[PDB]
Amino acid sequence: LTRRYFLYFKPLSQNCARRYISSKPLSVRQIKGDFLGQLITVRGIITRVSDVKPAVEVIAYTCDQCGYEVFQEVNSRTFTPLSECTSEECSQNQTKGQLFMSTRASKFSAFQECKIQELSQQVPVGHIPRSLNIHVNGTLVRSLSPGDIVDVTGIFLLEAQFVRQHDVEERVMELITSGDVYNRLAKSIAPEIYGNLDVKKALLLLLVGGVDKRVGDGMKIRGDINVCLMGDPGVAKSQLLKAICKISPRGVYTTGKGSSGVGLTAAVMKDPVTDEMI
Amino acid sequence: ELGTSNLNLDARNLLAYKQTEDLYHQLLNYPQEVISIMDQTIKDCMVSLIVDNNLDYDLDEIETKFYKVRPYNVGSCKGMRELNPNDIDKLINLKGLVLRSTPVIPDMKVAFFKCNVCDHTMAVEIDRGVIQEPARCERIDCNEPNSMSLIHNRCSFADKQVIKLQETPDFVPDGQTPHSISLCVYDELVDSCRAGDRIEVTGTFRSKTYVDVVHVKKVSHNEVEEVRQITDQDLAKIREVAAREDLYSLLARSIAPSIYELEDVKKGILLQLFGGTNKTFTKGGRYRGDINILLCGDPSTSKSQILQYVHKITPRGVYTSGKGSSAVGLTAYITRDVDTKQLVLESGALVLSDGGVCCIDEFDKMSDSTRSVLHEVMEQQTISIAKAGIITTLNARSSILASANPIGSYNPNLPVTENIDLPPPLLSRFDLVYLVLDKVDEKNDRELAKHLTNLYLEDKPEHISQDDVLPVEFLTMYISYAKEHIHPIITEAAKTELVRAYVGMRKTRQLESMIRLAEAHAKMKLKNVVELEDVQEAVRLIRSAIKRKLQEDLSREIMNVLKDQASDSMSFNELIKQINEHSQDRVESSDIQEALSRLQQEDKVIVLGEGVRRS
Amino acid sequence: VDDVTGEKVREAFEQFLEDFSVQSTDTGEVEKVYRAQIEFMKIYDLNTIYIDYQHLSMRENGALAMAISEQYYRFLPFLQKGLRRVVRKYAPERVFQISFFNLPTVHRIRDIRSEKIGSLLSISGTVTRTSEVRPELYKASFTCDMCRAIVDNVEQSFKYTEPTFCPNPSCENRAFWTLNVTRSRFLDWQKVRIQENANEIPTGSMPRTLDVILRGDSVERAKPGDRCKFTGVEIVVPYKISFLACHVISIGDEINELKEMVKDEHIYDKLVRSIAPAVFGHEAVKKGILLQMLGGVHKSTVEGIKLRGDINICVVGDPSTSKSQFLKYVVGFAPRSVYTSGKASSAAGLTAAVVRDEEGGDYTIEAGALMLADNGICCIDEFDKMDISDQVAIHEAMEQQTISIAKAGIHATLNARTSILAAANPVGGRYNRKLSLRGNLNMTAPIMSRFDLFFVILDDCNEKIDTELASHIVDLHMKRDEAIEPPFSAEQLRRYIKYARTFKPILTKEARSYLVEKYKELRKDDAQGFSRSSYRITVRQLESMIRLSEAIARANCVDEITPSFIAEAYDLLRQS
Amino acid sequence: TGRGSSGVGLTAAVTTDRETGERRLEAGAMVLADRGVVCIDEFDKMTDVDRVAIHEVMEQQTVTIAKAGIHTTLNARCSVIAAANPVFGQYDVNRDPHQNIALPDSLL
Repeated sequence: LTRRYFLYFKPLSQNCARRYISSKPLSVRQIKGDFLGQLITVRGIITRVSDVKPAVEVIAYTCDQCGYEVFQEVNSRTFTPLSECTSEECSQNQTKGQLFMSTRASKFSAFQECKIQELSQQVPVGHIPRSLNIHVNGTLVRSLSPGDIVDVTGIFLLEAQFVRQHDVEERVMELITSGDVYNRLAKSIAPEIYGNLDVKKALLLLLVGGVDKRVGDGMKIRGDINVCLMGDPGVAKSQLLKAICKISPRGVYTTGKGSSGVGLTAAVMKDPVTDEMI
Repeated sequence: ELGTSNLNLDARNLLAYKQTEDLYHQLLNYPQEVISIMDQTIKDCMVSLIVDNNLDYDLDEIETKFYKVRPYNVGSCKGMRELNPNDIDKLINLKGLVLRSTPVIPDMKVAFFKCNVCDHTMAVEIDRGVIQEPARCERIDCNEPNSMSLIHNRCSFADKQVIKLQETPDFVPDGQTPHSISLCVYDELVDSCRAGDRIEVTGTFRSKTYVDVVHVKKVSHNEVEEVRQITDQDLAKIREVAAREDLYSLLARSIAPSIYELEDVKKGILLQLFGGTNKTFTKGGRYRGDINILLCGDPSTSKSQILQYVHKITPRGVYTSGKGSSAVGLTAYITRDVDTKQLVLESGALVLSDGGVCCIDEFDKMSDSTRSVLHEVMEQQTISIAKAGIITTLNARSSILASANPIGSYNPNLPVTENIDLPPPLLSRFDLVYLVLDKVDEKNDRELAKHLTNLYLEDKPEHISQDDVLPVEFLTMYISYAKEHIHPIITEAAKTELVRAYVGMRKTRQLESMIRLAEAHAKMKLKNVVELEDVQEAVRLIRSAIKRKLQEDLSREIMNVLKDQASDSMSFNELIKQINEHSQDRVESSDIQEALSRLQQEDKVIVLGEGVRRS
Repeated sequence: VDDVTGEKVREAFEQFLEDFSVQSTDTGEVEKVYRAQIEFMKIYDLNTIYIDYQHLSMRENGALAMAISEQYYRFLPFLQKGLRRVVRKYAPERVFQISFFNLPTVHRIRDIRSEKIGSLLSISGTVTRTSEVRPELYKASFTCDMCRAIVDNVEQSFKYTEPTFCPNPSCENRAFWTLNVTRSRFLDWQKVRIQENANEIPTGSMPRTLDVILRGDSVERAKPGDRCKFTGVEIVVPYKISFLACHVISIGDEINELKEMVKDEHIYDKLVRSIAPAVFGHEAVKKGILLQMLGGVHKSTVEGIKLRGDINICVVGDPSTSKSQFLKYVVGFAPRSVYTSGKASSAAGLTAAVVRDEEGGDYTIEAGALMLADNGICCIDEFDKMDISDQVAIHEAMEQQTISIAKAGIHATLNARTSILAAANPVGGRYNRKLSLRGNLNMTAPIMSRFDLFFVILDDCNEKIDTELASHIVDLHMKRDEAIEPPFSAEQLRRYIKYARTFKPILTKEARSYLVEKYKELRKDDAQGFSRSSYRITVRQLESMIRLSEAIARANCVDEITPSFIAEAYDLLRQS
Repeated sequence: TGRGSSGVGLTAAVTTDRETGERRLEAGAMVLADRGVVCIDEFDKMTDVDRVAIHEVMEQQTVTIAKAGIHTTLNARCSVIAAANPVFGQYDVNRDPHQNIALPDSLL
């Protein structure tokens, strides 16, 4: 009741783990069920976030007859109003006078729900990236802006405590030393089709991206390429598209009609579990 | 003596006083208790003032009268963003503008209960939002246990009203968007605050969160900040940079250093955001210094850049685009708010941007039904809605910045009034047009490519400061000082050069545009009196901003084959046939198709049928 | 506390209605006319009486009126029971309606607070929309759950009610009785929309509207699109604060200045240059605009049909002129003036479109510029870009003075008298002197007709008046210049317009004998014409100069018109 | 029959159960036969939802579903036998063979 501060935790890194486990990057498919109550560090994108709302922790009731203000503690999503007086003066009395609520002495918390999603290359073959719910409270309430990758460390009831955001040389030098690196990397991707080295060579330059330029005066230009494939039927088109989305990370296959109108923009929808406008 | 029970109290006086420093630090956390005990103490000190002097019967009404206190002199805050949960039930102040006033809802302070079988009445009152409903009778005539009934048409109510408020603090953090707070007024303060005014408001922050208003300030020896604060050294730098000769181009170079020259276009948007002079009469007249601009010509140049840059300069404006903004999105509309599940009304597209500029792209692809509202805001600057639920004329003080495209894909062989596919009149009512055509050649586009790769020469533009270019923060301060400190008058001395500037376009909308252009020329360079040289450049501006064989033969032939047809229709075929029939000037049947389309659409001639041609 | 006060106020109201008979012969002493009013309605049995509040304010030194005035809803059945007892004792299917009128204070819609809930109030404003008439429940026949017994239940005009106990002790339940409509009692109920007047709107505020309910025989009297004054009770609706009206009415040094302004001789010359001080030149357009504000007699007949006694004014010419400035002046000066842009209009929109309400999907009729501001100037900018439907609706509104609306089964026609200020432009914009007005205006002959005067404005390069026009334009561009200033303000011009409006002159025989020769002289120009002449001359131009004659008679404030003042109207018709 | 499926099509459907107080999955058809054959008559009366479903399970030879509380992929290599009728009712050699089919080119 007199808590001026807010207590939070953070786990140890892998560098302190090798130097004499508890904090492993966990998937939502790697939850198994039995980890309900362990501190877990989950990695993933954030698609759904909610607004900051004040959730009460303890309800303060005041009386004019006795003066002893009482405090009850809520734990669930809902509660009931304690209209009956449970003070230390009304027990030894015939009168059981009315009680009122105080929105000032009651302790609140900045509650916010969020939906963490499974990472694209961490999902198995054929499976879809299912979601999970994270319930945050306090000062961590503004550390989650949608459209990013995050590592969330918290207990699993998800009550987050701390958030953060973002042999190999032999593998790159043996790819370099063979000679004609550009043409080898061009003809290496998607070899189940015939020819078209130029189109897929520009697809190689498309997925490598380019350089984002900032003038440092409030103006940002694109450092990206956008490629059109206009063609007649008979030659394969979905295979090159599927190979580009399978090789490159975070590749999402779309369509023309269907739920595409709501599949390209935010779509308002009611949420039943918490009952709100998400 | 006049019956005003309200008392306006300044808390700053309680702050500077030697004895009450413990009272100002006690009312900021608990206002509900101190207002309730202040109502008793003000009545006690007033009756102490009554008993000190000889008086008539004034105690017969003040014994039951109630008096309250409205504290407003408190320091500023950062809106709703700084309102953390430790600031609940504390006093707070918000500065902004209100947008929507709901109808008055009643709140049941009391309630009647009647025993429907024996008819004894009981009045109950409110207590922290609960109304105890008595179960059975208790009198001596109706002792039996039976159900009561609630009556309300005989119970007094009090006024309540929820008001939408668009907040804007003195300082805003990076990434913050403007917020819409739902405030709620009570009795004796209803219909005093309504949409359209800059309102300072103060009250108690509650929790969904809201603010329970204790005072409003409809009006504004104090240090209350009105405009963006400047110092004396910055004012001296403004006066020293305003005395130079090249300032007229310096600003036009400093408004956008990432692009090219665009002297007429950049000079026009510079004086468009300078505004001009807005003068009115006492009761029935108003005039605003304003220019509505349009851009047309060759594509793929800095047009959208400008359309975004100005949205990043003005504090009020919307980026409306093409067919995605209809008439229900351009003024105001009703909405069923699912929040309170009530029919609220909300202003969009032209009343959200009341002040500043408004940017429209793809003017030619816009529909004809929504062109009628911009036909009124061209020079009338008003919105007159007459529909179901609303008959309201309102302010549309903003200026439009529209980017358009010509027909096809530019053609100098066709006139300017037919190439951009729109009405001449409405366009005659346009204050400023801009031919932003490229007309590609040598020793120009080479410098264009060189300037675009000169910032690609280095990885970071740290070397942007050693040139004649003012910074953005000095520019907006100079512009905000000049827009609110200079009211220039257009004297009679510039009469003679205006008449002759009008007759050159005549050999009233152009005259109304050029006087606002000349007063904006007077708005710059710190001038209070307009000068004779200032209109010269203005006219050069509108003369440089705007800088037949085909159709003739066409019609000619059409006439011919008509004549030779005994006036019957000319065929598509025969048309094409005689028209290529001459080797000289090569009328390609496609070009033919096009010009034909033009005349017909120009309504000069009529053609029908996909497979045939009609004269 | 009002259970014993209601019988006392019922006794006081019936003593007020019983102690006052009629002794009104020879305009002597006064006493109220209520008993003869009941004796007159005895034959017709409508029972929709009218009681003046000013006539009720004299008893108990006004204290009876002040006690009834705050507790009106709590004293209303006692008042109707006292009225029922006095008509049961003075006279031998029974509905009653008590209406109060003529309040000494007129309250606006912005001064309504919650302190007057249940009290009576006078609300003035303008009606925006009207709904259909509907049968209101009154009393219903409820049947029990087991008894199947009829109960005649009386509603209390609030919401669907329900009994509590069955009268027959065969049951004592409180479950849902079922409603029955055979032994039920229906009537007319209407819900209209009242809104804030244009002369009392605050600066920057919105004209807030509200819905007012109405019962009895006060329905089907309020015409849509007129200034109205209601008297009723403030009743809350689940909440919202609505109103219930019982009375309907169709409302809507000074003489030392007026008598000084009617005794001179140069008033009309300052009037033609003071009706539009912001426009340089164009005295003919100013003459037609000044004579188009006030008309003549419309009931000049012996058959029984009203005629078109109004002046239609239409302006044409090249663009970028000052002809829209008059359009911006009329609406800023005339109180009975509605302006429309033309392109943002339609047929239904101009007069009365229909919009749905979801409570029962029911329709309500929104008005418009058309059929508003009666005996005023309706000004339509851009008359040639309108459709065919609104222009034939304008022609149907000009062929007959009434307008008919047939929608959703209901047919309603209403009186309308407006003067059209039509601003038009050519098909090419530039006015060519090559041909007639018909091919350049591009509109058909019946909508081109019923127009009293056409104003054609052509411009060219004439430096001597052009330099003066440009100097006037640049001299106007300053803070409230004296150059624009008229010889006299609008302060006496508004009361002069009203004083000339209530004049009603009568033409003479010498004027008619000169008028027949003037019509022969005007029709003689049609012979060997095709020069200057541009249109046909028939009865309509004769009617236009006849209507301009009484307008110039009213402007010069003469009761009997001389042909010398009609000679200026003949010259005005010759100038066009 | 190609028209009349209670779910969203043949492959599956969502249901609510008060036993568990939750939502379960119902398997209407194509997910039952995993190696056999399925026959759809009146192919032109079949809506676009099942058309999008057979666009995905044709060469894919499987299916995938992500719904409120589940994400998964199923394997079902079946063979389809579709029978259709034209929209004109009759067809002859002189009419064009593309518009008489009343189906998109992707389904061809």
